[PDB]
Amino acid sequence: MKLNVDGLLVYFPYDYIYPEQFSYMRELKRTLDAKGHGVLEMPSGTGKTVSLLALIMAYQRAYPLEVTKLIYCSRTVPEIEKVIEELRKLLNFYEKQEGEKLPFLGLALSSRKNLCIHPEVTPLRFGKDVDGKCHSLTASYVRAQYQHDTSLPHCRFYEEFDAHGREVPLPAGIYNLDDLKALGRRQGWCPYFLARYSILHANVVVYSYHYLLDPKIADLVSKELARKAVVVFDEAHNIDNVCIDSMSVNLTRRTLDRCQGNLETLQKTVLRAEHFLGFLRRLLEYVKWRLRVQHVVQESPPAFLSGLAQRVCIQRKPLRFCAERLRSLLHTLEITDLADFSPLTLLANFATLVSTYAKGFTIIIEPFDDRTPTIANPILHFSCMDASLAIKPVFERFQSVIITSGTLSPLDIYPKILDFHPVTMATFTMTLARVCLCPMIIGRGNDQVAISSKFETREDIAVIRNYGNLLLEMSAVVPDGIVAFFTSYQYMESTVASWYEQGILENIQRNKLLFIETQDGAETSVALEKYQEACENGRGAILLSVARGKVSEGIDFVHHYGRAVIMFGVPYVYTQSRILKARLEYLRDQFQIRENDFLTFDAMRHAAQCVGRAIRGKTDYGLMVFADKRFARGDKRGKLPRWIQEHLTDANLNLTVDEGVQVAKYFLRQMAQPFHR
Amino acid sequence: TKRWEGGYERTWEILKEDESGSLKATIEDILFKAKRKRVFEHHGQVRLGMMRHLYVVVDGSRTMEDQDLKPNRLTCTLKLLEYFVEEYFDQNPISQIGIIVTKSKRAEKLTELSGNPRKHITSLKKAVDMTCHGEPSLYNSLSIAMQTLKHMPGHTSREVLIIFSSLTTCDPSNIYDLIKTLKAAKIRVSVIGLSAEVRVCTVLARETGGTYHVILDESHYKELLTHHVSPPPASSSSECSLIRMGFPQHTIASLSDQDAKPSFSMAHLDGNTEPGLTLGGYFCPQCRAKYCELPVECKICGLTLVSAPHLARSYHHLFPLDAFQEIPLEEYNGERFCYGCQGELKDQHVYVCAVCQNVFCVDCDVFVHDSLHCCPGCIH
DNA sequence: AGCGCAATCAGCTGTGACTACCT
DNA sequence: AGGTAGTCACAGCTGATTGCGCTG
Ligand code: SF4
Ligand SMILES: [Zn+2]
Ligand SMILES: [Zn+2]
Ligand SMILES: [Zn+2]
Repeated sequence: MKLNVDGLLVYFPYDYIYPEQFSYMRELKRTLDAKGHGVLEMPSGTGKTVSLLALIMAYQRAYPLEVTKLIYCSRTVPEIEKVIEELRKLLNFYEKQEGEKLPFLGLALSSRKNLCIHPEVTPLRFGKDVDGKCHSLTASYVRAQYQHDTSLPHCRFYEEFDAHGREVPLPAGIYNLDDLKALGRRQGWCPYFLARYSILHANVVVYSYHYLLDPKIADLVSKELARKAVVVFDEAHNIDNVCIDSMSVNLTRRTLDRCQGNLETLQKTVLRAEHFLGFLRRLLEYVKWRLRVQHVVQESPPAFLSGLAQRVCIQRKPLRFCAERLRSLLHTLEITDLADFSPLTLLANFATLVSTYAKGFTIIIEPFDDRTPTIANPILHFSCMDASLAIKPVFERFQSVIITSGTLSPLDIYPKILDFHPVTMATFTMTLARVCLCPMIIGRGNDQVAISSKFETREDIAVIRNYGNLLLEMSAVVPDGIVAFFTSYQYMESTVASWYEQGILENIQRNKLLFIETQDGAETSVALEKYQEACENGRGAILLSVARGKVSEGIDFVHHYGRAVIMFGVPYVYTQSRILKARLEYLRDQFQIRENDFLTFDAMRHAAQCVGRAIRGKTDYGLMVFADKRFARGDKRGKLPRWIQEHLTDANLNLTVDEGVQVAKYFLRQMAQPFHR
Repeated sequence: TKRWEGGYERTWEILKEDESGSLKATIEDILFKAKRKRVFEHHGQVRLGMMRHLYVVVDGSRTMEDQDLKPNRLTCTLKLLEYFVEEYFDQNPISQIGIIVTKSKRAEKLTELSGNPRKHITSLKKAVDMTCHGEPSLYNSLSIAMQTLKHMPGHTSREVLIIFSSLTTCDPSNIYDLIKTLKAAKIRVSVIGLSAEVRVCTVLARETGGTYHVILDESHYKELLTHHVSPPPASSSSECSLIRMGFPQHTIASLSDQDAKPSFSMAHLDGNTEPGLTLGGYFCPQCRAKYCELPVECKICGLTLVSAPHLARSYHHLFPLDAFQEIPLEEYNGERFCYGCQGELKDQHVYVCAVCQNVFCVDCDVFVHDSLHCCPGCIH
């Protein structure tokens, strides 16, 4: 229906609008009228996207001049496809409610592997070689030699798109990635090239974070698209981590071995301009000098260039030219493929980063390995320390950057973690006919001994027995699915080993099946599949995993999957490896951020992010427990999102295992009754 | 706007006076209006039914030892099951009840599918002192129920009731295939949970057409069982659904006559103690076998022995009595004596039957429509 | 051994009835 | 010989002190 905002009417596919959605629309309209950025926090993954798109379309219709381009950067490809299909549903609703079409174009962007039609590159699973093969098949030299019609195998989609697809536009009709591929294959055009041509003449477009956070591709994909545009980062609770990883590179023995292997081939090709031919040869030994040095750590972000200009005595000026040399010398050398060549490009990227970015970074060398620390492994990584650098080139190029996710409880730390000027300070807590979640914090066990996962008490037998008892008698009350997140893989395996040693793991087995998530991707996928198939029937299952793992955020536990989420201790990141402590010191001496406050913020952010995936949809319900007394302290509860705070009553903040089980039983019994709409 | 934010209601404005004392007439009207508070139907719901072959599955796992329902789940479940069996046999004359107990990943057929209530109640009382161990197996119980009910006639409604206390079930094979087979066999499955909602039970109930519910307390448990007592609606006419059953007259033997022949009861012959060798009882009309309890299907010739009054008690639903035409006393130019109670007609309204055009007062009309279910005049 | 949340004491007040002193 | 303000018991609140815990 038509929702009447204070100064506009907006069509919405769903007749009924929840108060949270209405308040969200009010706040977003206020921000758009304020011409400023903002941060938002909503508890529903679904229903936020439709409201966002509806308000965006209404604002564009009312003010075509104020807003011209929309960006909906998300985390992965499933989010892209679901937002595209939701936009398609919205457009279908608008067509069926209005009767006339509109000249609005919406496309989804992804990598070369996602959008390609050649059968010679699809079967392979090399993401770093598909771009190189695509460049080799079609490039400037390919276009130049196509005039003579050279008899050689090459891609021909571009050779038809440049002569037929650069004239006919697509004013109307939003196209999904599969639709783009179908159009490209029926018209003999490359989907990527037609997307590149049609982004200029487009209304909305969605892609991943890496196309804006990484400077090496943001300029190519967004240079003069729109001076005044709206960008939104949905599910951006970990925006700082990806921003840090944007300017983070790693070096090891394999990388330098590959570089020394391929430099001989490069020299052989060259001997068949001179400013870099001799420049590239002696760069390897400077970094291999650290390989032979048996030292713990060396830190010198400003003095790294000074040290480089002593052993080899090279000026700082030529370092910045690597970026412009990459696009020039390589295309003249006619590289056959990017295989066995990416480390050379990453070395140039590292050199450019250290030459240009040296104010808020640090160089760390880590000669440590898991289970084999000191054999041969000096690991050099240019770890980023400030999250503002990856977010600067978007705040100054846009007007209403919005950070929204399901876990953004502290709105006073994000504006200081990254340079930001919020004007919203807005949070929304969902309301339903009944409370769909039962958050509670379990402290001491039945023996009145705290189950805190403190480092000095990790090896304690009493706390391990209490954790096992909690998981056992909890598994008898919540049916068809329990998700348990541990602090780390080492703690998880040490706890399950102790459970196996005692006669307690058998009692858990006879209630629900035990599934352990490991680092292997195929093993994790098959374990998830069998966990789902066990949850489908009445057998029940337990999913044991780690809070900081690829399975914590890779999947969503929709209703009847994972009715209970258990947090075994506060998930604290490893303070070792001398990487976290550098960031802690940088935030201490730069943003005046307390180290304890930042650690608690990260721990609670991860805990809330991994515990809020059990509530997807109004009808969905789930049980949330926190098996640590440290959660009971106010400084950690206050970091939980507002949609969980009001449901966490003061009655259950330190209750034992038995009373937690009783509360879970009452909640589950009272949540099985029919409800209304 | 709001209903209560407008004008305050004045309910006392109904009464009025014209001759200073008509309040007696008003209260007489109020007293007359107080009567006729029913719709002239004791049930007003389903007026018919169908032969139900219901199987009741009871969980026998360790979860039945939980003290959610005092004293434990098993005792309350069995007491409410005895009540349910009694009420179900009261409201279903030719129905049958089977009881299955699942324990240690296996299902035991506690009682055969039959219409004797006493046998089921005795079996439940015996099972009160069972041992709760292991885990339930929905697959085995459903397989046993399907195997028993596959050969039953199509016209009978085949139903399974599952009392699932434990939240975990062990299936030796895939259960969704069994659910598809049950759906193809048109077997209705209903589940009453005790702890919380289980996905497999919801899927089973939705696919087989049954209902899945979760107990809040003992009163809610009894309400759910009482709802399950009611028969389902029956189609107009499917096929030649009939059944050969006898009506054994309760012929007792008196020694005053020379035909006083004592006989042992077949039902009592299976008891450990001395069977009741009473003078008489219910003799089978086909093979002259002697039985004491009814309705019990004959063991020898297979004839179903039912009691005619039990079948006849539901005949008033087939032929309900049409409501009498309400007529004011002044407009009725006839006799002023009620045909049922011979009392003088002094009420403002007189009810006249549409068939015989007789005179009935308010009380007699209510009695005829509610209890008698027949017009006394139409009988003559 | 510096912060910060939480346990703890002081001061005032409500509710109810019991009790000492004197016009 | 009669009646009202202290007074005790038991509870509440808010306003500070002040004392134990605080990261793999
Ligand atoms: S130009 Fe397009 S179709 Fe051809 S190889 Fe590259 S991505 Fe694939
Ligand atoms: Zn017989
Ligand atoms: Zn009468
Ligand atoms: Zn009549």
